[PDB]
Amino acid sequence: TKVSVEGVNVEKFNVEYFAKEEIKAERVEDQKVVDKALIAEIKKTPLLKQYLSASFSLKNGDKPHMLKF
Amino acid sequence: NPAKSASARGSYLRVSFKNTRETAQAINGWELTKAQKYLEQVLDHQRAIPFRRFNSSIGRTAQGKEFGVTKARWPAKSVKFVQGLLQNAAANAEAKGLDATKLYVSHIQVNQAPKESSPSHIELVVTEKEEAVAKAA
Amino acid sequence: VEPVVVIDGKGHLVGRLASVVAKQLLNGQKIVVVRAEELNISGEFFRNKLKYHDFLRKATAFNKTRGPFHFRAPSRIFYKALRGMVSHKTARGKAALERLKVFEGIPPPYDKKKRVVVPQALRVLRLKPGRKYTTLGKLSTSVGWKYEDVVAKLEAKRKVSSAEYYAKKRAFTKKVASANATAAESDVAKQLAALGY
Amino acid sequence: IINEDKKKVTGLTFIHLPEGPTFYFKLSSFVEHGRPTSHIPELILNNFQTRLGQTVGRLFQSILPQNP
Amino acid sequence: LPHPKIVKKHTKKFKRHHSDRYHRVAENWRKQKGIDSVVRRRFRGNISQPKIGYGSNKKTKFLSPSGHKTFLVANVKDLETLTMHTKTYAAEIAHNISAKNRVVILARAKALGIKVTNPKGRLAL
Amino acid sequence: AESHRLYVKGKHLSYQRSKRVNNPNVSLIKIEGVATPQDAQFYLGKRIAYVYRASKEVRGSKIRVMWGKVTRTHGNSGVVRATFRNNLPAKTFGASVRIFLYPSNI
RNA sequence: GCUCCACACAGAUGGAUACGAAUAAGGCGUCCUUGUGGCGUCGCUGAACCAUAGCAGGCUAGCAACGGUGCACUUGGCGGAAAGGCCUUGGGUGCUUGCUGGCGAAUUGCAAUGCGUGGGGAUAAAUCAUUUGUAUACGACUUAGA
RNA sequence: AGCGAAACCACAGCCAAGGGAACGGGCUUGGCAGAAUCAGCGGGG
RNA sequence: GCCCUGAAAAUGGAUGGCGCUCAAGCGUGUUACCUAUACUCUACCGUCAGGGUUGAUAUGAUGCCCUGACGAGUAGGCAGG
RNA sequence: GAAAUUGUUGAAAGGGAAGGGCAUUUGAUCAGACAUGGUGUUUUGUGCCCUCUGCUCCUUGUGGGUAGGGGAAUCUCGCAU
Repeated sequence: TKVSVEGVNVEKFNVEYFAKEEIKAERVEDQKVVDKALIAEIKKTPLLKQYLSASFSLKNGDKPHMLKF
Repeated sequence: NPAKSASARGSYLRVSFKNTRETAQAINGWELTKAQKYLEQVLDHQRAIPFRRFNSSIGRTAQGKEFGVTKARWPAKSVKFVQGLLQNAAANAEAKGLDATKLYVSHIQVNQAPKESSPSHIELVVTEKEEAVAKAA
Repeated sequence: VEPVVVIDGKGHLVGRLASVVAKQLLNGQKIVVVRAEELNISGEFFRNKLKYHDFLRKATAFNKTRGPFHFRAPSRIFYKALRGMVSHKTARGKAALERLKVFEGIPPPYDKKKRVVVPQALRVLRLKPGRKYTTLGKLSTSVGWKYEDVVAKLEAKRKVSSAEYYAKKRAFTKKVASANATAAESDVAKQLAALGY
Repeated sequence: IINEDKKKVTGLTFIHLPEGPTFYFKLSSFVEHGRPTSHIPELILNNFQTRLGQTVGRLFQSILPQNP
Repeated sequence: LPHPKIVKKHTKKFKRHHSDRYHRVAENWRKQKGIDSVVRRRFRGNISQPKIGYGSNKKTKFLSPSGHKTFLVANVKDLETLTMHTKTYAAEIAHNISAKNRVVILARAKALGIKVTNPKGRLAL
Repeated sequence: AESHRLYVKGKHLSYQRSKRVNNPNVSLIKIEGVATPQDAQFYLGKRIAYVYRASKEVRGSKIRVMWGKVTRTHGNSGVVRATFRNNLPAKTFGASVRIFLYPSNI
């Protein structure tokens, strides 16, 4: 399952974006820019907003050499 | 705590080693009064000594049933030495100013001596049994 | 898989069954065998009845009592059979036949709970159709086991009290298989099918 | 201030902060059945005729509570 | 030092046959000599005997866990020979050197940069 | 809600052996549902953990672990070869070993 | 055991998911002429079934159902093979992902699972010692005694 | 109740079968095996 | 060809055991797999052989290297500790 | 003041044998830095620094030891802040 990603500006973040030398108020501003520019595209497809919020697990009889992802 | 215990050694004792090992171990960890009384009872053939290691050809008696053994005997000379000791230890403690009523043979121990003779050292050690306690809210 | 695999002899081949029941404990697999008496074997009867007594004679000399004890009761018959392919004697062994349990009949708490079988070991499915094949029950008896009946009788009971059960269930389902049927064909459903379900 | 040489506690210092009469000690013993309450414990001191003594007496009187 | 990873080859002690059964026969290795002996004929299951293959990698030989070669220093002159090999040798102060003398060998080695393999020897705080 | 399982539950069968001489470095693992060498190839080189409680608490948890890799297959049944850091104990022959899904090829 | 003090703390990780008998036969559904009866249909693997979304599963707003389910209670019934469980009635209280919401998750920094003691007190009994002999190498056994 | 040796001592001591060589006592495959101890035979080595 | 018979006793008894019968037996064929101190490859030890190395080498030329092969062993021989 | 050997205590193991080798687990236990910088700049303050004046030991310039003053507004030459 692929989404639309082309609406997103991502080029701000590289390696150096992740140094540390209580959460930085700069970092949370980039969250919401990405997220709101993303939510839109997830809302198109049915159940995807719900699909993402859930946790993947293995269930009895899921043999993962058989399984398709 | 050494401020709580009184010891009493006896050495180069012309007693059968093997019998002593027994009467000692028999009495190991007893309240001094119940202990001393018991050695009177072995003397009167009321109770017998549970021989355990050095015990081949000891004639089975019911008195053994008190402990968990079938074999048991009444040995005079051994015990004669051991209550001789206990009596001493008691008196040591009274010089040290203790409570004799709480007393107990914490550690007794017997090992051979030089030699044919077969002599043996004994060291028993008696202690106050510490209790007495309270709290608040 | 399942923590306890209550098996069920009823048409298996003492051997084979065993073997596998075996491996499975060795590989840490709590089993439990039932209806031992309805275990089977290979060959006529008047055989197993030998390939046994012989076994019987065995026993010890100077002191008969100390020796190869000849158990009668099925269960055990079959036990042996098995405690015979498991290095019994060694932690890992004992540690097994530790994991085992072989009742004749099918007493609680197992009555109430699904069992199963072990292909790779049913008369029907291994013995060239129509060939001599013995059936413990007799074979026990024939040589001591004093109960064949108790089991038997105090059986029929079970079967009953169950089937009865059944019903009540068969009745139940039906209803479902009916509800689902009707409330089946409405969208939602449909969809599923597409995916498959 | 407590110190360790080897894996055992040994030295123990008591400095009074301005001015500063300052001691240092060698613990020998240490061990571990009481399980004490949160009530504040009573002091007792024994044998101190010497003036150097009732300076160490004069230490602990201070360094432990005068609440009890 | 960026030393090579030191391979130990054989970490168990080479005990002597039967040094376990009898209290007279000692843990100090000695070859077996009877021609009916199994050890000498290296039957399976029986104790491993020292052969030349267990020999250590010549690059890593003598090297302790620190990746330094042990070296015994008696006095403060003998230490100052390693003035040049701090990266390679470790000043083991020798066992008989006193308390009063040691504290002086530790002064220098700390200053020179020699890693002493055995400090806290006799010394307290 | 019921499952948090992100691993396949296999059992620890043996050390690779002979009739006579076992090498304890190569632990043999059965994995759940795997039947062939083909199905096993998938699991090759995923990390295994053997997990167990011990008596004493160590890092705020009584619950210790060993780690290791599926390395190659073994016969046809899908029994697989596996090497741990410290070898697995033998006393654990026929115990559960949690086989994981990193590293993915998928 | 009850009571008072003092201390001490062979491998779970969604579900063992209940007919019996036969296998040159069987389920399951339906009509009854109630049968070794007819018509329909299934099987060729559990690859199923049932559960399964929420901080390892939070805090709050409604809609639609009148159900699902958890928990101590309560009514009645069943289970003796190793019953030591399995159902049901009534109410209370949670939860509901059946439907739609509104908030929180970060920094854990790119992997390293995340119920006994040692003394007391009260009271049940056994043993020793005594007595008897149906017993006896010694034990053990049998008796009797507030 | 006391006193109190010596000879002796590689080590242990359950059966059944197999272990080629008038070799079975440790091995192989089984049967099995619960601590502790006293009294018999005249039983075998 | 397979099968029964084609005699052998005497302490209980052994395809090694359990057990096996459209085999887990016999005959044959095909593939898959299991594992030795065997073979291949890499590192390491040591030994032997061949060599390099001085108007001197960022370590004792009785040094410091380069290449290759080899490694059971009693009496016995030689050598280093 | 060794070893055999003996007692006591604590831990552990023990269904007709124990000790040994390969490998790990658990239990108890032992280690586990008087490590604390490095570099590049910037205030100052000092000296073996600059500079004024010297004194002395010896062998060849490519020398060694050590006084008296002054000065940082040049100087990182060293060393402390």
